[PDB]
Amino acid sequence: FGWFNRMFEKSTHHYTDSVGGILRSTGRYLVLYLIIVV
Amino acid sequence: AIGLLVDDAIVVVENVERVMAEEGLPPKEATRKSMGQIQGALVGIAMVLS
Amino acid sequence: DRPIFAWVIAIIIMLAGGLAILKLPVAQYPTIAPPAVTISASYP
Amino acid sequence: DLMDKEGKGLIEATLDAVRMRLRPILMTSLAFILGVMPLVISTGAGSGAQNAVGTGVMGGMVTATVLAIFFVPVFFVVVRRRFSRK
Amino acid sequence: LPTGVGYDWTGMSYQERLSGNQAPSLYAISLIVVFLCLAALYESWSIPFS
Repeated sequence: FGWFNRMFEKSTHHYTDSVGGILRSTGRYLVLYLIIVV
Repeated sequence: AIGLLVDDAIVVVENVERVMAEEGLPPKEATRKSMGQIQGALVGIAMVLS
Repeated sequence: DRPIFAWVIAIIIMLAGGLAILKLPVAQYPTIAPPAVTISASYP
Repeated sequence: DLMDKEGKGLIEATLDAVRMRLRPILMTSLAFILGVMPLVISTGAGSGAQNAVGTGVMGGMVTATVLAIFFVPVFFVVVRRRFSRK
Repeated sequence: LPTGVGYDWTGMSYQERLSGNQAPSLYAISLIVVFLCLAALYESWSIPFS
């Protein structure tokens, strides 16, 4: 199926590639966490 | 509860499905060493829902 | 043996125990004498 | 279980962790949302209490996975709490 | 009001409500024990806060 081929494309690139991108930063997403509590 | 019931049943089942591909192994020892990692959480999550 | 696990057992007793002091009688001597009912009429 | 038993991975153990379990987070949570589906609406006469229950969980599962598994903590936390000092 | 006129709250309501005084106390102890149970199976001062 192309259904399984889709799921592993998100899990490898896209998602997990942008997980390393957000982990590089820290000060911005901490200010976003405190904005959520407001 | 049904929501937080298949939740617990899904973690055990699909983690065996991981070991049957990541390191191809269908047997009983794949099911045993899969919940070497999972069992630690399974008792801890039971005490914090309580 | 390990600390953290044993210390969570002790902290349950820090609550549970002190909770009983805020949720159980502080009275004197308990009930001991055999309970007796008392009838009482009056012919003036 | 990766950090101590296997290798450290300063930020490549938290990254490597969801690299092999994004599936069960969105498999349980998507199966949860669909199980709560018939309470949110669908039925709306025999039991009006069904609307009160399932509305506050469908809301608290969209924002408990699409947020937790991403952007806002459950990743950022483990970095600045464990690491960064002691 | 004039002399010889007091009052008393009659008469279902209440003793201590639910979203009022009670809820703060229920959620309060809920955090205290959740932190302790994320330590018997973990051992740190960082895992519980996550």
